[PDB]
Amino acid sequence: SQIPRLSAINDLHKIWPTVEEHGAAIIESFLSLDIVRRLNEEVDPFVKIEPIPAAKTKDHPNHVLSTTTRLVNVLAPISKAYREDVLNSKVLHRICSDAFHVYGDYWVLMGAVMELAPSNPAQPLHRDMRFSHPIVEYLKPDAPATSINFLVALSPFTAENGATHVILGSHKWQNLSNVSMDATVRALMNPGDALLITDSTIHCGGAETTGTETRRLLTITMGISQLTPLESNLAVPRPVIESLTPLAQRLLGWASQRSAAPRDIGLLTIRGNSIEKTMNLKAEQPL
Ligand SMILES: CN1C(=O)c2ccccc2NC(=O)/C1=C/c1ccc(C(F)(F)F)cc1
Ligand SMILES: [Fe+3]
Repeated sequence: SQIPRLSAINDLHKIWPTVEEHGAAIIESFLSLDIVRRLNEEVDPFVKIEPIPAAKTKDHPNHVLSTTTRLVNVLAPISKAYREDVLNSKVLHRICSDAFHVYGDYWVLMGAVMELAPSNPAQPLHRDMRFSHPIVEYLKPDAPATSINFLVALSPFTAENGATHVILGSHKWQNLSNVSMDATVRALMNPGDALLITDSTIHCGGAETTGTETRRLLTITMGISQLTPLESNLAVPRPVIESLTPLAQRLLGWASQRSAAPRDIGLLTIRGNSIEKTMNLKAEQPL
């Protein structure tokens, strides 16, 4: 039983409902080839200069990812295609709003570009958020998902190069006795395609068996504004922040946030007013 494939043009309303039911879905043409081209162009350097996840020069090292992994967050100042294009995506926001309406506003927990080197071993099956948000394990089982992950293929995802393994229906599992690699299906995709999984879906990156292929992805974690992001955008230049849209500014934490409570008092407010009003932050300016 393979992962459902969907359209970013025709079947838009069916995407969240699918993930909801299966835990995963592939969105073909999630990003256009032109956008994926510029994204790669722009992040290429940073991917090569990034050190090991657990580098010694880091005060917040990551001991979970492997040495063959390279990750780059805080992509707003690096890429114009991310901050203008991806962040304002109508396919993304439709899915996000459909998924997180019960809770309210959402934002970006992380937007990272990940490049796996050749001979990169498979990861162990895991659920996201368990190394940053321990509170996600104390949620009831029927609680609607608090975060969803968009893994966008920046290059081909194949069986030889390590295409993601997913266990379907695993987001509705409490008992992890059936966790095994045999129960998984693959996510084959071309550049621009996106696998969409929730925070409770058991998945993993596969093994790179060729020795020559480099696999790259753009991973965007979206979550409710009630949870703290993994990455901070506090040091992003104001000129860059002021060149964004309001929606892009609020996704990055440069805005106040609301919740779905009927008489919501807000998040990140300053004596009744917004972050944006208080600092008189403009939008859509040039850089
Ligand atoms: C700790 N971790 C991340 O670092 C991470 C990396 C990129 C984007 C989101 C993200 N948040 C997570 O939940 C996460 C899961 C996770 C990653 C790798 C392995 C490995 F071990 F397998 F490698 C296991 C578990
Ligand atoms: Fe993961």
